[PDB]
Amino acid sequence: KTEKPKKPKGRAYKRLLYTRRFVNVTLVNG
Amino acid sequence: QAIKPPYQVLIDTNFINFSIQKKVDIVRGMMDCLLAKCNPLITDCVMAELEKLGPKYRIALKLARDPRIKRLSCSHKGTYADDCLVHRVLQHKCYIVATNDAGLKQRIRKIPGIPLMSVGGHAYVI
Amino acid sequence: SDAVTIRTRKVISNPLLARKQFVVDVLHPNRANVSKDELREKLAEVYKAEKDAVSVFGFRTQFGGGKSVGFGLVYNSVAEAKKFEPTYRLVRYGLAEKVEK
Amino acid sequence: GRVFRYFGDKLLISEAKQSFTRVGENNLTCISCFQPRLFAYTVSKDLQLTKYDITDFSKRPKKLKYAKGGAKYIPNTTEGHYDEILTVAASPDGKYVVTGGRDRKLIVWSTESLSPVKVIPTKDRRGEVLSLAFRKNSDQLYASCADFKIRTYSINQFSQLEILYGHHDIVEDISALAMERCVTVGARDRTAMLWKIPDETRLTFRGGDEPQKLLRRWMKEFFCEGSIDVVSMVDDFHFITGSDNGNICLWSLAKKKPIFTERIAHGILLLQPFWITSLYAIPYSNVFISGSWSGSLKVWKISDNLRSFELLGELSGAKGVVTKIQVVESKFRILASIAKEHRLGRWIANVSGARNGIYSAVIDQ
Amino acid sequence: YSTPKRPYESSRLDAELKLAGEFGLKNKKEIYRISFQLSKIRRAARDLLTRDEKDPKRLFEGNALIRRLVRVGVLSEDKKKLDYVLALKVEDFLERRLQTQVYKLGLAKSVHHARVLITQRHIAVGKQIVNIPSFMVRLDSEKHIDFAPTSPFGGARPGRVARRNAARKAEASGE
Amino acid sequence: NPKAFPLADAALTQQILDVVQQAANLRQLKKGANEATKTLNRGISEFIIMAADCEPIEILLHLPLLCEDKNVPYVFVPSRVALGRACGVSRPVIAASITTNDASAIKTQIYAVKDKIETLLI
Repeated sequence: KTEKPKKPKGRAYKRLLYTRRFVNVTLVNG
Repeated sequence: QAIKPPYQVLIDTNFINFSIQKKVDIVRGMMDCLLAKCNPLITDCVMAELEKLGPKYRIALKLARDPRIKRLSCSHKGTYADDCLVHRVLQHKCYIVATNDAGLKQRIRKIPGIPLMSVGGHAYVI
Repeated sequence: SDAVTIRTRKVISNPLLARKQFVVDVLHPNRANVSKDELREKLAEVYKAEKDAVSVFGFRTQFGGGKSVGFGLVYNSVAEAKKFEPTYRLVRYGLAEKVEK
Repeated sequence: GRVFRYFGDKLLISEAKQSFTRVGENNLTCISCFQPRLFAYTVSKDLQLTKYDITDFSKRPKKLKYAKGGAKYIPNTTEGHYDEILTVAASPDGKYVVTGGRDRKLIVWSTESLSPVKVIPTKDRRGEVLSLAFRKNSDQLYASCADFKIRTYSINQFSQLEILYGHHDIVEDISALAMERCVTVGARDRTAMLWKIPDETRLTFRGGDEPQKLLRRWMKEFFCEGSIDVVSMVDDFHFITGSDNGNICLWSLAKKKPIFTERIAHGILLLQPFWITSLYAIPYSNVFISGSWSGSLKVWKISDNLRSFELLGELSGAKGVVTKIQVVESKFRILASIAKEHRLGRWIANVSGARNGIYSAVIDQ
Repeated sequence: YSTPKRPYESSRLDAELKLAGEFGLKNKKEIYRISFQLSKIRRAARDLLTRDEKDPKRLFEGNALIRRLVRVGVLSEDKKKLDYVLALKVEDFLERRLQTQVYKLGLAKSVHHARVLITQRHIAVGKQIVNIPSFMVRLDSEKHIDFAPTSPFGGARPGRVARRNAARKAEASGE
Repeated sequence: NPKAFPLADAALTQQILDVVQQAANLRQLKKGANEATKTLNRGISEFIIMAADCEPIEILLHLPLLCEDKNVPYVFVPSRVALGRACGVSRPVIAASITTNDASAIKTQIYAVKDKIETLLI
């Protein structure tokens, strides 16, 4: 057993991922 | 991705000779696994190739010249069904490729966002 | 104590049981699941007999709250409540002894 | 009950007694008259209720008592109105009369000493009172509300009964009879609905007949329905509505379509038809009175077969925006609340004879 | 429900999260089940495109199916020719969810803030408090969507954390 | 010569009044040719509604020039009174502007109205 993950659960993990995806997307297309 | 019905699809040379020799229709098969109204296309490169299979394949030619299927034109003397489509799939992002040729199929999986087909109207996503 | 407003419908004269049957409607905004005792008090003042001449039961409330519908009874006399009512309701209302066995 | 009083022919219309009173208020919104001696109650956009005695038919309404609020009653549990009062309704026992308006409250008043006996918060920022209508010989208040609601109260006990939902714009007009049902309009949704209170059901009748088809009529031989302004209930089996283009629609409870629609009534003046700004029927009769700002109350007689209606006439004694019609009897006394503008605070154009007051008209037999 | 044919495929996998990014969901189960109902309609939709014109099957089982799509609030009435039914897509059922209609109607300033406001005994549509985000509004219930009589933002109580904030002021500053 | 072109027919006029009614319900509406001109400057304006009974009419002729510069649709309506009424507003509004929002609940109605207007402009 490890105390390593602190990362959120359920809905809050999907919100952050979407924001990161949008940021990544802005660069390559722009 | 932003692709909407009615879909538009490109019928190359390898497709029709897998349709008749498995007795599955062109247009009515395309309405099956795409589940909407389909707009088939054939280019000048593909049709004039089938005149060279003429005395053994009148059957494929007399099906392709039906008003269910539409006319499409390109302007190059010497191009193929194989290479002329890849330029069509390149400069626009809203066609669907129908084929079974693996030599063409590896040129389709590289460009993202391009729908493929299968054995005669049994579709598969990108 | 929020202007209880007990509404009655379906009143039929039943003289062969010497009674009047009617559906009690209990509107209760900002008040939840009032009683069986206060209901017998507050519908006996439109018929003007007595509290123990009034029987009532039923009352599955509306979902969420604010309305309650049961089934109500009124008789002509006190002795009729001792004859025409069921034996456990009189124990429930208080008008009898339940001989446990 | 059905229509049985047949006296449209008995009305002597051409020599009806016409008179007018000027009053000390700007923009009277409504008028409500009690019949058990007869009383009258007026509210204005000058924040005032005024009580008149109208038991003497030959006289103009003389002043009994009057009450005006002010800016003291800014909060909403204050016992006074602090904005425009849009409607007023008297209780059938002659004991109370309730007012309400843009201050989004309901203040029940005593008829005797003219005192605020009750104030009720509507508890919504969009719960503006628009029309109050009492069931005949009852105390169950039907409250049209601007948050698309119908709120039902009791008067003697001052409680809340239940609320009807369903409309899509602001419920302007609601009318009722002695049974437990009412007619409502939503006044931009271009429909009307019948409301059965214990059944908790509605029957939805649809206007919005396109004038384009009427242009087909123009090939066989107009103006748009945009706002069903008023609704009135003649009997328990039929009713009527008034529109924004002169059409007055007769409706049957067995007919989804309009069983009749009258084309342009108060007329026009590209061109602009007058609005049907008032509509009041004599109960269980075949006679009803429609009013505009055009200057003449047009009165109509329902046919016996409930299929069409015909002109009784015009009464030209009332110039200005007719907001509300009251009719009492014994003979008949007609009162009309004439304001300088429309009820809803709306804009009015170039009105000849800008005046404020009460129209009276006595018709014999 | 039904699982899709391929579980991991690039142009569809990123097409998941751009649906999860706009609408703010939590499970592709809540995506797949929506496509599942759209799957069953669409097979039936192609059935009445084969049969004869003005078939009463194409009338009674066609137009009522058409009107029910107008009744749920998805098919606009201009496209009422049974040929837009094939041109339906996934987001239109997602658009009629109770969660997303809150944000469109002001009042939420997010699609994730409205998700929290569903499950905290707040906003009702009729007189029934709705606390399931997939309530599927029927287009005759839009302008009844509003804050509750109770549960502040609607008034008449400030609530257990506002009353506790009031409680702190009276005990240290006052008495 | 006409100065009142294009002027809408009946059911399109009531259709527009209903769209303006829900737009005033969703605060997505501008009131006044001053404000409408400012929205045409900021490029946020979807389309412009002008009245035909405004006296004088020549105060409202700047909006077709500015819209045709910005390629923005516009259609005259006959009443300024009803055009005021559809604002949820009890005094007349001579000209109204529709603002841009892709998060708008009423967006399909706006695209259908722009379909009718852009159909009539050609």
